[PDB]
Amino acid sequence: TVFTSWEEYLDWV
Amino acid sequence: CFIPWNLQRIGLLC
Amino acid sequence: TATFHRCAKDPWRLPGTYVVVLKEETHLSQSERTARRLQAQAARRGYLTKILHVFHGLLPGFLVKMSGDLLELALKLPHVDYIEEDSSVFAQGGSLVEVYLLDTSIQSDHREIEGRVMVTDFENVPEEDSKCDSHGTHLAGVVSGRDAGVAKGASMRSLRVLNCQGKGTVSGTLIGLEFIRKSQLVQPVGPLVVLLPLAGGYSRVLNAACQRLARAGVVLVTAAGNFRDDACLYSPASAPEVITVGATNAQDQPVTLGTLGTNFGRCVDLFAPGEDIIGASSDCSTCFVSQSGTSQAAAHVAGIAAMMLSAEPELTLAELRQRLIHFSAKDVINEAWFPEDQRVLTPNLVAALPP
Ligand SMILES: [Ca+2]
Repeated sequence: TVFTSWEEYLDWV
Repeated sequence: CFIPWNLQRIGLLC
Repeated sequence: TATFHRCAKDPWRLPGTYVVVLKEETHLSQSERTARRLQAQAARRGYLTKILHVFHGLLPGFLVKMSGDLLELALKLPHVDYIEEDSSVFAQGGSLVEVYLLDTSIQSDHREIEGRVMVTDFENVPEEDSKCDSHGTHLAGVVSGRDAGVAKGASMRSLRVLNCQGKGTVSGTLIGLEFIRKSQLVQPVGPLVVLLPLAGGYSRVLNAACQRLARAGVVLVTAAGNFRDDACLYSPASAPEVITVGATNAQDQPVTLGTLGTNFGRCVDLFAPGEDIIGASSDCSTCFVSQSGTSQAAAHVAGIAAMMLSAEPELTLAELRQRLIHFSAKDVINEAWFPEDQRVLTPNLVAALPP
């Protein structure tokens, strides 16, 4: 998965 | 605070 | 006398291109003359030759595009130490230090590394048989990234030695390592960290250049390779004075990469996180992707070294290596993943910054 932002990655993880 | 596992493993803090 | 060597991995050989390495103290004038002599002797025998490059700085010699028929003659030339057929290489705090990266092209304008990476004018890539810069952008993000980097204070210099498919050459890499050495002589700076997140089969010439750069005071960090094999059969992983890094995961297990995984053995110096490593994706300017491999593992160590040298700038290579080993987590890796006889030989070390 490619996250569009660092925040997107933080919510996901 | 969240820190990616690999940065935690090598001793980085957040 | 003089010997010939070619990659033991038959599909990785590049016939028709040869690195003629001359004796240690051979001058560039002597080297240029030896290459001209070769072209003259070959012309006499009906052979067309082309000199692609003339090495000086780390290693004396030249790169020649010619028929392999000419090797017996080429081995008889003066000052010739050894000749090697070209072969393929494949993609696998800290503010006083410059981190050099020899990899794919990188997306410099990525918010994660923008301002931290200086894209040099260096490019030496074999022809191809967002995607071009996926490998390099991620690794540059691992070393110095704004949100997900190891050494955020580190500045980086990037060289392109891997093409859009992550394929390079031994010759290409040699010229890149020579370029680094030349850049340092022209404009000296502080301690240099050279990241080599690539691997090919055992290369006498690539190992020789790596040892010359290491003796010159440069720190070299490399991927152990992703072939679930002994790292001593791979280059630059087998070069002894380099820091050869294996990959471990969150569960303290050596990494599995498809049907393969991390390399191991007496040539690996230590291991580092190389599975599910969040870092910069070159898909967009603010994109992030998780990647795995010994390349990722090596990028962590390049970050830990970049920080250790910035805190202690006078550390010698030997002293820096003892610091890396001293600060590693000890005996946490599952040795049972490694082949039986490789267990006592593989260092059970996971890289870590000083607390
Ligand atoms: Ca070593």
